[PDB]
Amino acid sequence: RIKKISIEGNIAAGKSTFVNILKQLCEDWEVVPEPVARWCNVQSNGGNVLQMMYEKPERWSFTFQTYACLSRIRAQLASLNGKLKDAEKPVLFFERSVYSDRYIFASNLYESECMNETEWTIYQDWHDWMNNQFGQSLELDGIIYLQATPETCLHRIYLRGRNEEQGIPLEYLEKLHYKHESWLLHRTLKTNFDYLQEVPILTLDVNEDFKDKYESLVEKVKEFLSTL
Amino acid sequence: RIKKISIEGNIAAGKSTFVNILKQLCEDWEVVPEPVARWCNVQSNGGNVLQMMYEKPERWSFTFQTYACLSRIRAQLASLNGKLKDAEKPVLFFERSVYSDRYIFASNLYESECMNETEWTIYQDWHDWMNNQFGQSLELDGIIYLQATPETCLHRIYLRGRNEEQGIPLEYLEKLHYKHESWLLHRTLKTNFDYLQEVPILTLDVNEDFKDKYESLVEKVKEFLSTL
Ligand SMILES: O=c1ccn([C@@H]2O[C@H](COP(=O)(O)OP(=O)(O)O)[C@@H](O)[C@H]2O)c(=O)[nH]1
Ligand SMILES: O=c1ccn([C@@H]2O[C@H](COP(=O)(O)OP(=O)(O)O)[C@@H](O)[C@H]2O)c(=O)[nH]1
Ligand SMILES: Nc1ncnc2c1ncn2[C@H]1C[C@H](O)[C@@H](COP(=O)(O)O)O1
Ligand SMILES: Nc1ncnc2c1ncn2[C@H]1C[C@H](O)[C@@H](COP(=O)(O)O)O1
Ligand SMILES: [Mg+2]
Ligand SMILES: [Mg+2]
Repeated sequence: RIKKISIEGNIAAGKSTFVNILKQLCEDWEVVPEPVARWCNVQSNGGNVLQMMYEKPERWSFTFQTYACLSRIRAQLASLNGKLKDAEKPVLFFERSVYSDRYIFASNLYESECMNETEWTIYQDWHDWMNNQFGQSLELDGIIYLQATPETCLHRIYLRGRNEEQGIPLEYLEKLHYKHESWLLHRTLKTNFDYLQEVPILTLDVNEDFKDKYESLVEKVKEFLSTL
Repeated sequence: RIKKISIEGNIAAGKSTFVNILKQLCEDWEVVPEPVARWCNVQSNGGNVLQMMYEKPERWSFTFQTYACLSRIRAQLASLNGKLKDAEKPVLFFERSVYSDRYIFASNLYESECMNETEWTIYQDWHDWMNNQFGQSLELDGIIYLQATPETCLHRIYLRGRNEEQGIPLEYLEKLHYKHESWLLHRTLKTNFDYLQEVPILTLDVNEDFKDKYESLVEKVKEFLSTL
């Protein structure tokens, strides 16, 4: 029914900022923000599991990573039943997908030895079965990679200001950067979701500053969306 | 269209042993064993998360408890599509239910301070949403409580021999015992699944030794099943 485009990018790269500009350029375009809000206040003041991961990764990576992906699957499946389901030409933009959760972050945490074998095995096993029960619904129809130097991201991470991610070193932002390049740019990163190989991928260089000048980016999106 | 009976009990109380006797008393009765096998070898050589929980509970309780319940939901939903779905009067016996996972074990681990607030909150939140997406399918039609002194269980735990659970002290078996008594016997334990209040519950005293003498128990089950 509804066309589901995913907005991939690094940390503080600028998805939200970007999609918010898109969101108000048509009432047939609804966004599904990353449930970061709830990751910072686990509830049904509760605990801030995002911070726990940052403070002691070798201990909370699993928990966080699991919770983070679930919360997303829900949030997205949820939006699929919004009043958007009625309009003529609907488009639902996702702030990051279950794919980048597992293949970019979880994956990298594992490689960073922050998830023992068992944790990574369980994580994958779960992640697989998860997208096999609600897969159909969330399959993407396109992906928009907001590319940006890990330097820029490190900078924007500071401009944003979330106190949890203020300790993030460039090394980290870098490792995640390559993970994106490898998957969405060079397409050398293999997943376990065959259909992802035949998915359109628009790559925009958001290193500049689209707060003001963004006319360009926008046109390339209308462009890209037509071809779907 | 299949009647789902749950066989509740303590550790090494005798569900398996018992249900195996039931299993071969009619070809319209299929069992769904606890996926313990896989808990002892994640991705079937891997890791043994059951043991991890026992060695360092304050660290692996969450992971284990989460995995254990998921693995069950799958295992059970899976069996609901077996060739049993065809026979005339079908009955599917579950070795423990998602209810006892959360309300007996997870719950007790939390109270034993083996799950910090955050872990317990996330665990519940997840568990709730889980039985709200696949609830319908797994609702029980009856429960059979195999009652037995924590002493007997401690003994049978030794007869069985799983090296992971050889360190279990009576105190533990005891705590879990009361949790069962409170829920299935005195019914004073409140859950978050309204329908469980109106569920038939047969209680059998398996403290003796049904390996041989079990004619009795069996009749009480045929009896109980008729009333459903
Ligand atoms: O051209 C730009 C684009 C973004 N930002 C900053 O990017 C931050 C938001 O980063 P964001 O949360 O959008 O990263 P995301 O959550 O989308 O991945 C905002 O505070 C903006 O100040 C900026 O200063 N100039
Ligand atoms: O009357 C009995 C019933 C059972 N068992 C022992 O119980 C063990 C199995 O315990 P079980 O695995 O059935 O506990 P469950 O997994 O059903 O909760 C077997 O090795 C039997 O030797 C026994 O000795 N006498
Ligand atoms: N999948 C996953 N695993 C681990 N940590 C994550 C994940 N997604 C987001 N985050 C965390 C890490 C960053 O501090 C922040 C980025 O939010 P963002 O909107 O992406 O800039 O949230
Ligand atoms: N829900 C749950 N939480 C934690 N540990 C569990 C759970 N279920 C089984 N087990 C473990 C604990 C015992 O050593 C054994 C009991 O298997 P059994 O067939 O139950 O006698 O398996
Ligand atoms: Mg955001
Ligand atoms: Mg058993």
